[PDB]
Amino acid sequence: DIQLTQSPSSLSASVGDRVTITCQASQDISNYLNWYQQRPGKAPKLLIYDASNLETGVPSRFSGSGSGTDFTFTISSLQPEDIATYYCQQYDNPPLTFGGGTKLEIKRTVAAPSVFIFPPSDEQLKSGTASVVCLLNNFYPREAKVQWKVDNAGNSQESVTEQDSKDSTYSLSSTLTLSKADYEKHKVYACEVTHQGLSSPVTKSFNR
Amino acid sequence: QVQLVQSGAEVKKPGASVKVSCKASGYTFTSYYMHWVRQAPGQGLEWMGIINSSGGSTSYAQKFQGRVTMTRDTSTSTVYMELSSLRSEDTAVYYCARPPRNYRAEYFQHWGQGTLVTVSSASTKGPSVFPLAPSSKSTSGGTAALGCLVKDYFPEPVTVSWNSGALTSGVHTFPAVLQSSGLYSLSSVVTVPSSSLGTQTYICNVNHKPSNTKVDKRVEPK
Repeated sequence: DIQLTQSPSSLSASVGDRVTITCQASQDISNYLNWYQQRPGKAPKLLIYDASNLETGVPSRFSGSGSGTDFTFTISSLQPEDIATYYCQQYDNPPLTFGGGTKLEIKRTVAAPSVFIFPPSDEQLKSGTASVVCLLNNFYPREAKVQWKVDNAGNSQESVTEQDSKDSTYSLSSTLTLSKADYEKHKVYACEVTHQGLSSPVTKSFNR
Repeated sequence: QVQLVQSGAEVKKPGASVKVSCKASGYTFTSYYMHWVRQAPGQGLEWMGIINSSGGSTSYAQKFQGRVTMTRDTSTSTVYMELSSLRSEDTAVYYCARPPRNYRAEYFQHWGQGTLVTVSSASTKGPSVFPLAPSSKSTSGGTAALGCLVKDYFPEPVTVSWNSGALTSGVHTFPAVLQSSGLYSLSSVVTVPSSSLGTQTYICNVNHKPSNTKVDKRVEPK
């Protein structure tokens, strides 16, 4: 098979930056090389075909060049909606093969999380389980810490969205699950958030 | 416009088979090849094979030889990809994709929306949908956060919308986490003007196609 080697694996650039990604084929594939864009949650989308032709309807800021074994893909003016994983694909010789992908993130200004806390609903308590939800909304960069303090101090789970196409931020959902009895027992439920945007950890809490 | 509408997600036991459909519209079915490409969670793209809508002759990548079968019904403009003797690492989103007219040009101009096939012994459970109600403790200077928690469900995925698709700004639907119980839980949240809480109704529309669950829950302030 023809392997495709893509580089870099991932990159972060600022809106307006010129961005170039490379593909290398393990052997000569002439110009039978395509580029696709896979935005979060979406199927891939053809941007460039036959090394350099711009698919119809694709913004003019996308370009590609090369022939033989070395190809490049360029975004001339990086836009926030360009957050995605980009893939090359050859069709010189079956099986059609893809590169490993280049993850393109936007570098933007530091943004501290907006922290919100949600007590379990009445419906869920009727069912004998309580889930407490801590939301860290619209923050940058991605590294964030959440510590659960139940009555001012093991079974929480976290989940981070992909970078938001609009404002280039991330969001994080943390859920602490408890039996109804263990929930009814304690009184103060807090999540303490640490993040580079904060001059100090923010604790957001409620009293049962 | 060209549309490739793919069949719904489903779970299959190891050793069983899946048949994924792809109904095409907005173009002359028989003038185009159809390809299939799969993607395992958090991984790259893998070509499976190609079928000629005209005649139905097929060619498959070596690694699926002996377990993939591609067919097509020209009277319903539908393409089928069946994967037999399923294994864990067949868990993937499967895509149909069509290239342009040939009059060799194998770049995929149009994609289906994908079908998550999950290979597991576990059984399908629909979700419980609980509201994450807007409180003073989900308010931030005139911005309030509400949402709903889609808990205990299998397999993936669920789709969440808000007010039947009317409310799109400020919405984050988080990746599902796999609980210790072997089930998935997910949350969807949206930020709105605090002004809106008394005047506007917010309803999250959860849909779990594998279990045929469709819930519409109004989220109201505490």
